[PDB]
Amino acid sequence: PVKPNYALKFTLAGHTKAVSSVKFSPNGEWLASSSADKLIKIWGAYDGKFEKTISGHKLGISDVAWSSDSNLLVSASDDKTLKIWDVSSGKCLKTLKGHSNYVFCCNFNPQSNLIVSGSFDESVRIWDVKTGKCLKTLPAHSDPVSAVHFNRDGSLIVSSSYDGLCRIWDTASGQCLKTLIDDDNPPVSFVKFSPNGKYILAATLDNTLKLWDYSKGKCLKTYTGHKNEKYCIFANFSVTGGKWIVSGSEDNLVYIWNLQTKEIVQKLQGHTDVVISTACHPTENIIASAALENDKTIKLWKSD
Amino acid sequence: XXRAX
Repeated sequence: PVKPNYALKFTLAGHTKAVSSVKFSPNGEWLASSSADKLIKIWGAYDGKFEKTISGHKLGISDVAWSSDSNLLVSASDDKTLKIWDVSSGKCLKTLKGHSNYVFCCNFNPQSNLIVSGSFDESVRIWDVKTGKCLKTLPAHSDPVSAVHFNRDGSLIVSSSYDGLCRIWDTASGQCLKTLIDDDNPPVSFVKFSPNGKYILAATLDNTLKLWDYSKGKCLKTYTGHKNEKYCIFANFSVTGGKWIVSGSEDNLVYIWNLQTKEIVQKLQGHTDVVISTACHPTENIIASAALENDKTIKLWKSD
Repeated sequence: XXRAX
């Protein structure tokens, strides 16, 4: 697997505004999609076949996440709330009020038994699913928090923020373990826990992508070549046909580096506006991509 | 959406 061959297959249109995030179902049969038009749209993760449209938020949504069992979604919207939905209907289960500003990111733990959320009020909050009550609030950073992700077991959350900081928090404790200053305080647009859980993948607004051994505080691989310095663009770990890195870019293309050699390996052209978010289908080697206001569409790409 | 900027 030296080089992949992701060719465009379908083009998915339905969102009346810019698309904020697209995330793949655990079982892989579905593909959720958050937009700036206060809506969510469910699609067939293999054929396109637009199925459901979930509504309820008063303002637009910046992020959605799936539950391990593949039938609940939580949406981080700009009306200071998060909402938990079942996809087996479209009905809003519980609304998680608590935040003071825009809610930016959200994620489910592996056990799907609690929510972790970040917002513009510089605080991360942990929430229980059934009792839509904020289990605890962490004074995360002193700027809006970009991304927030649970590790593979569920005992660690990683948060990043605009104050150039990346924090590792134990969950059922709230105490912060480490923080990655290590440089020139560049705004961290995004961070994700790596698959096997021993690393984090951090994005900073200076057109770089770094993979950290946050344990040692070392950086191990550095992926550049794209444009990223205004929007907090999602990144992915494609681990089905060869081990790569996928991320959007402000030049309207999807950049893919070989995880092991910092090497650009393929760039996918198709979008008219910025590519804000991607996602790699679990089993099948398909990458989805969504763009902003002058594009507002989704694309599936199959290959390996 | 703040993400869509």
